[PDB]
Amino acid sequence: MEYVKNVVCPFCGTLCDDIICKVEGNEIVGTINACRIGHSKFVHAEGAMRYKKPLIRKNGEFVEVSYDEAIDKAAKILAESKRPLMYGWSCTECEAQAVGVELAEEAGAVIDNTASVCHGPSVLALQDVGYPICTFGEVKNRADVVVYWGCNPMHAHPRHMSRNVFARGFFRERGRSDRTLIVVDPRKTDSAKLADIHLQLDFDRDYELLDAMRACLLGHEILYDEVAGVPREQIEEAVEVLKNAQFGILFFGMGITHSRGKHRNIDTAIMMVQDLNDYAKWTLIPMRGHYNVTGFNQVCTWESGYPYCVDFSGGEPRYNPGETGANDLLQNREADAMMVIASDPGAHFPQRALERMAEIPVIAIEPHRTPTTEMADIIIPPAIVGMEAEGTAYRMEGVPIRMKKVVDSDLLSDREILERLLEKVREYKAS
Amino acid sequence: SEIILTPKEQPEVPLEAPNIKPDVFAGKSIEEIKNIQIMHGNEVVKLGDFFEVSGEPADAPEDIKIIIDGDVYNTKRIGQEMTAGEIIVRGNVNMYVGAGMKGGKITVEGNAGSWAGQDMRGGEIEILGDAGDYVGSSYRGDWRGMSGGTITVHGNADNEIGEYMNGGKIIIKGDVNIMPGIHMNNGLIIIEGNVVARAGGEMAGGTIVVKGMMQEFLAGFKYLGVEKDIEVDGEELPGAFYKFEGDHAIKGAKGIVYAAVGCNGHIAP
Amino acid sequence: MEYIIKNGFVYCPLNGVDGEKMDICVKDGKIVESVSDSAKVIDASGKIVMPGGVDPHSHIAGAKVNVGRMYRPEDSKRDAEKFKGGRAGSGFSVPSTFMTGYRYAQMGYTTAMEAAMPPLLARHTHEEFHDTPIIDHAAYPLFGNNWFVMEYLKEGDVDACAAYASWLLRATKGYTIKIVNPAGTEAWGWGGNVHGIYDPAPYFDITPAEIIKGLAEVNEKLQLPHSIHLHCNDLGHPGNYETTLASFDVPKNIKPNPATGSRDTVLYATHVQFHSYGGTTWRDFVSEAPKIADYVNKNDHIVIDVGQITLDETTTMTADGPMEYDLHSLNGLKWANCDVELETGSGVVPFIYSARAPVPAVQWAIGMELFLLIDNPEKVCLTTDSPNAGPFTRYPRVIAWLMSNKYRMNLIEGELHKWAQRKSTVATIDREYTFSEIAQITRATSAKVLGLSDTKGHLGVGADADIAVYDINPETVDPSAEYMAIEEAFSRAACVLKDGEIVVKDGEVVASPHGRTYWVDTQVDESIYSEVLANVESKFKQYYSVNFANYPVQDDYLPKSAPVKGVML
Amino acid sequence: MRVILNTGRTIWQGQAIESGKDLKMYVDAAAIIQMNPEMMKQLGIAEGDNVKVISEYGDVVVKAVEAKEPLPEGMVYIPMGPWANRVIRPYTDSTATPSFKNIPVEIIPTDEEVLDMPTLMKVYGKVGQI
Amino acid sequence: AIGLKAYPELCHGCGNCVIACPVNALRSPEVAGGKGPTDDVEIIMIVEDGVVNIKNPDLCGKCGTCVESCPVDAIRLEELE
Ligand SMILES: Nc1nc2c(c(=O)[nH]1)N[C@H]1C(S)=C(S)[C@@H](COP(=O)(O)OP(=O)(O)OC[C@H]3O[C@@H](n4cnc5c(=O)[nH]c(N)nc54)[C@H](O)[C@@H]3O)O[C@H]1N2
Ligand SMILES: Nc1nc2c(c(=O)[nH]1)N[C@H]1C(S)=C(S)[C@@H](COP(=O)(O)OP(=O)(O)OC[C@H]3O[C@@H](n4cnc5c(=O)[nH]c(N)nc54)[C@H](O)[C@@H]3O)O[C@H]1N2
Ligand code: SF4
Ligand code: SF4
Ligand code: SF4
Ligand SMILES: [Ca+2]
Ligand SMILES: [K+]
Ligand SMILES: [K+]
Ligand SMILES: [K+]
Ligand SMILES: [K+]
Ligand SMILES: [Mg+2]
Ligand code: NA
Ligand code: NA
Ligand code: NA
Ligand SMILES: [S]
Ligand SMILES: [W+6]
Ligand SMILES: [Zn+2]
Ligand SMILES: [Zn+2]
Repeated sequence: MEYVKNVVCPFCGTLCDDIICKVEGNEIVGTINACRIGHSKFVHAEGAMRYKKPLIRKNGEFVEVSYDEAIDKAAKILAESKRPLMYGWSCTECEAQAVGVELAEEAGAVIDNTASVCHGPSVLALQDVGYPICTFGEVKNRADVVVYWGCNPMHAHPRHMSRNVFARGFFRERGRSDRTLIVVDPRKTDSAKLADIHLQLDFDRDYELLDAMRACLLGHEILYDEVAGVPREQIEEAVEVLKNAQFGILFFGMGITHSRGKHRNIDTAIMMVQDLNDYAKWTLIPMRGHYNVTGFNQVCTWESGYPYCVDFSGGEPRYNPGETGANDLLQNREADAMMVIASDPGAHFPQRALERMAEIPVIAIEPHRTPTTEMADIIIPPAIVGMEAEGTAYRMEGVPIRMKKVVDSDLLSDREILERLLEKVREYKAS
Repeated sequence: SEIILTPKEQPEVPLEAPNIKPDVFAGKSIEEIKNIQIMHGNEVVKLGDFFEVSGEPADAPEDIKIIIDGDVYNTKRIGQEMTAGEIIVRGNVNMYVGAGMKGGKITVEGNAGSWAGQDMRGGEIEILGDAGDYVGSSYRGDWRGMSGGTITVHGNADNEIGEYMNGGKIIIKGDVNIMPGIHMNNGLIIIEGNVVARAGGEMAGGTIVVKGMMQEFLAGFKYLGVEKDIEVDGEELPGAFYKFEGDHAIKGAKGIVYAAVGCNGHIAP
Repeated sequence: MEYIIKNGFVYCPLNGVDGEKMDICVKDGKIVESVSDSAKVIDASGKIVMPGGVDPHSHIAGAKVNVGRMYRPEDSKRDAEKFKGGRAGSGFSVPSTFMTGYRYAQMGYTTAMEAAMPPLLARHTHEEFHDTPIIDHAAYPLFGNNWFVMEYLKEGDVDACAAYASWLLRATKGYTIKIVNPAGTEAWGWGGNVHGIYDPAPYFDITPAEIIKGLAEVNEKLQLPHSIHLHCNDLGHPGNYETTLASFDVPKNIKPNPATGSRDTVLYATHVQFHSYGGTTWRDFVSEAPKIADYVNKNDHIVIDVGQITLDETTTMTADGPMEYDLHSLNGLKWANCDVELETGSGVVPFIYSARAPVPAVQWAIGMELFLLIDNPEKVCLTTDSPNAGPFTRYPRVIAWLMSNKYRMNLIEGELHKWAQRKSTVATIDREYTFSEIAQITRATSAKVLGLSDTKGHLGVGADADIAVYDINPETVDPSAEYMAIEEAFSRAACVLKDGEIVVKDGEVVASPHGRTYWVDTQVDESIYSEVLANVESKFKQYYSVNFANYPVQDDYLPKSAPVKGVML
Repeated sequence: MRVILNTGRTIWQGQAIESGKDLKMYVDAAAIIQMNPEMMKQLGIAEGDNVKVISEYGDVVVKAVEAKEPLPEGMVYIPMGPWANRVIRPYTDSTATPSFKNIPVEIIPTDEEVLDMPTLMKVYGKVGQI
Repeated sequence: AIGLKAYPELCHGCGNCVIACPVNALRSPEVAGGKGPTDDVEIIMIVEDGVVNIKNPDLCGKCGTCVESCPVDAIRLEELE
């Protein structure tokens, strides 16, 4: 039994880098410090399918083939397509993501990540009004007001509150006792149960509440007696708590990206945070989902100039979320082929997008059996980043941390698979 | 002079045809018009591959009338950045119709996709059917949107019509969904039907008129009273209206929202 | 491989060559005495031959740059390109990485330095440099608002601060001690700032003057190739010239001691145009560039770069967090910020510098006065704090303004606001830079002050074969009258060699090799080093959000590591 | 009855996706509808009884469970997964992001069985493309 | 008597209790600052294999801080016999 310390967890955007892996004869058999989710990713569940070989769909049944045969057929599909969609990316490392961008340029494809079903509305908002953020250590060391707006970290980023709220920092040496914890959610979540203030507002009315808070912040009267189910007097009191902070942090999630208004809910929250700086030091951090969703948007931006929904059909990059996002291309029936990497749109896209996936060729670069592999024509299994392969990942507030190779696998990495696919697509485009 | 484009079967992978405009057709023969380049996904194709072409050429764009004699539901950017002349579409269009146009006129007899008249500078767009989201909007990240022109939609439209508007006029004869006039700086938006929510959200200036019912409104607005037989940029609107100034979530906001008294009693404080 | 660049008019200020017709011989990446008869000929008759350009201050790789790219899709829509044989890219003011390398190489630049790297985000800077073709490069870690620096220097422990800086330069694979608004960005961690050089940040109780002096002493104790690189307190405020002149005097009694190179100045002051303002408010504002230029002329311990306004719609991005918030408060445009735990801060705001507006017009004139009133070009570098005062693609326009008083007067008498004439002396200056002086401020001053002049910024035997050929005939061109031909020729080089291989031909990129990463390697006393490392690891356990073992940049991030030695035992 | 469908994470759905979406534990974590005990009394059901969920966009059978995180009156919660995505609003309002949260749905008790993961995906009728 | 009792089947492995505990914080500077321990240390409880695991029950003072920190009642102070 060996203990591998300082391991990076390949699950959520908290990107914990203090994991201890328990290793017995080339197998991760246990962990220390990782939460219930992180531990479940690291260890193998008895009976779960882990593909050992690539597969191709024949006539309802699948047949095992070599990497050469599977990559050859995947390359032929991408080469012959007029509007190929290359989607997912958030659960692989930055080098594999960079090969993806080069392959999307070669194929004249649209390249897009999970941001289009997640914090893509936050990206649209930050492009219009700004992005006032800080790193986790500034929250730990300075924050006296912590807000979780439309996120449930106890279920979705399980060690986030222990690392940022209960932690004793340089100027907040009493930890939890030095901070006012605020949670904004229509449900009484397990995260709201720990709050000092729970604003249990009406669903789909965050935009209306934020309009009232901003007007009040600027010295104006609130037009109505109740907004989003919160009385006028309590809105005024919440604003005073924010104005009296020495250092405030607004953490936010899917509760405002997926609900009515989408990007405009984030836009109004950002502008409130900016204007609060005339009274108190304020910043925000989007609760980025997958451990490397942030890395894709960083890589894609630095290489092309745009973060997601990037269309290379015309050679030069073009960007239009609502036209060039994965759900737009599938639901409007524009995409004629789809390559999925390190994502599960089969499980996580709406029914209208699945109807299109049933009619077009689907390539899945995936290690496990999922709803996407049930909808796939070609399955190519890789070595898993953070367990069997190394590479950079970016934390939710942009901190880059290198993922580790803890055990060995006979499978190819995502980067290796993508480099071979790029070479074969070039050969088919030429012939 | 009329130049007739009769569409062949529209492809499932959409076409992008910004070269379909009087400015490009001016000075070209019928045979040269058939060789105009358009995009079919990741391939460059000829206009003649997807349209039959006939009619009479002309040297100046102001003397050209393009008639698309059929449905072009899967053709994007028709009339993009046109300066003069006319386009009549006897059917539907996809996204970006008349995007960035400076003059002339486009008539769509059917429906239009999102971004109809995005970044418009002048001229006229008339959609006899419904329109999508972002009618007369700005582009992602830009704080400078539509600066002139008139857009009229005879049917319904969806979200964020006149997003970051900075001049011109938008008339929706039907209903809209949410956030019309979002971040509006200047211009006039008239909605003859209903609004679901958030009219004038984060507006700094300009005017929004709602003749139907606003189901929900915003607490950042100041109520100024009832005004009767109003006049806004020459448009005469008879009847009683509740008048609001805002959105006071924005610093120095001077925007005006008028809402018909008859169906907005629940919006007045 | 062998090349001979034949019959060009050579300009090499470091070797005293001022437009002489002579041949440059190249063998396997180096400039040599001679080559064999089988050497490939590059015909440079009727053309200018210069060393490859060396940019000492640009924002091209890392976190604040990528926030600028991400949050400005409209900047990309305005300028999107697909390079034949190359990669796609976009961004007028904040270009994508492949486009960045291509655009530097097209204007004959072969080395460019990343001006402001947050240590915790160092892996991001190096990953962007991997996707930046051709140019050799380095990154400057930030030290002016660092918690370890402030607590060691508070107690006068320059020996411990030197051990911390030695570890940090190696851990981040950095090259320079960069100082931005010393103490002020820490004060911005609480929503404040510092005013002048004697005002401390909260808690730390160390003044900007003490940070500047202490870091200058650390720099020379470590025998670093470049000096401290300073962005002064009070950036962009009327009357800040007094803070600037006071800052310039702080390290004047410290003797330079570089181990590598020939630097002989203790202070490098960046984008000094933004630090040369007179008056007390905008109601009595005047240029104080003549007083700043007089100080530089009379003192021997300082090199400056100008930060020239290009009169464009651009993007501001700096590690001066409170200044960026104040800029957003003035223009109301989209504002990004990033406070980095124990280390630094940053902000990004778009900015329009219109020729017809009064403050941009005076700011343009201030930079022109600094270039033209500083007598010796050995004390000046051509910069635009790219993209802050304008994008680096405008360096050829800056060259053309310096070489032509007709181009300057056409702007002054035309669109430029009358404040450029009423509030400055620019209209009374007829001086025109020569081709030798242009070569001095674009490659010789920078290479020397950076400690790289043994191999960069010159065409002598032993130099790296980084060479630019420009389609300009100095025997027939009148640079005063033909200012648009000068601008155009410096924008699209006829030929560029990087390490003795052709990378540009007639303004087009023809090869994309990876460039080297220069960084500083230092070794201090083992006893103090061990003590500082134990303290650093103890502070990581308690106050950083990452584990100490995962903090340093791994070898995987530098494909062409080029260490430069400072002090050794 | 008419209710508002909210969807998202549970720690149990997180453990199940990382253990295996082909295991029984994924059906037990994600093919469920959380509701307040008062709503279960209105419908005349108990924990473990099946519910038919119908929206304008599709239909699904899920297992009723009592909510440990209380819901506002009239709201239900299905964890993210292919069961939830049979019925939520696909439309992106020209943003690329679907409306995964707060959709009006009709819920009634049913004796029909919950479909396992491969059987549920057969509703889309995948046709082999090679 | 009253003592510390874990219910690992209800536990999220969030670590709130581990960090909040004053005994753990005093013994481990990493824990005091919100991290899980990396240096070898003897503390009351740790998150192991994804759930809370009691290691040194004799060090517990039965203060109730961990109990307030857990929203799912997975760590309690109750009669052990
Ligand atoms: N267990 C688990 N954890 C995960 C994942 C997973 O699949 N499983 N995936 C990861 C990913 S990719 C992401 S993006 C994160 C997301 O993590 P979160 O952002 O926490 O996402 P959700 O749990 O989907 O929704 C958060 C909350 O929004 C609330 N909500 C619903 N409607 C509204 C509204 O109108 N207003 C407000 N204020 N709140 C509302 C819900 O009640 C819910 O508690 O989780 C990550 N972590
Ligand atoms: N109804 C509803 N639907 C939702 C949501 C909601 O709140 N409600 N949330 C949405 C959001 S925010 C998101 S991000 C999506 C969830 O986003 P998805 O990307 O669909 O989430 P996962 O199911 O975690 O899929 C990750 C996949 O990557 C695989 N994988 C892991 N490691 C590696 C690797 O190293 N290489 C490769 N190639 N593969 C790897 C895993 O086996 C897994 O199948 O769901 C969306 N859908
Ligand atoms: S909080 Fe997220 S990153 Fe940290 S251990 Fe749990 S799943 Fe892994
Ligand atoms: S017992 Fe409670 S507080 Fe402690 S790790 Fe488990 S869920 Fe978190
Ligand atoms: S009761 Fe007090 S001493 Fe015992 S484990 Fe909980 S917090 Fe620590
Ligand atoms: Ca916009
Ligand atoms: K697993
Ligand atoms: K950009
Ligand atoms: K000197
Ligand atoms: K409890
Ligand atoms: Mg800081
Ligand atoms: Na600094
Ligand atoms: Na003038
Ligand atoms: Na209920
Ligand atoms: S995500
Ligand atoms: W997500
Ligand atoms: Zn600077
Ligand atoms: Zn700078």
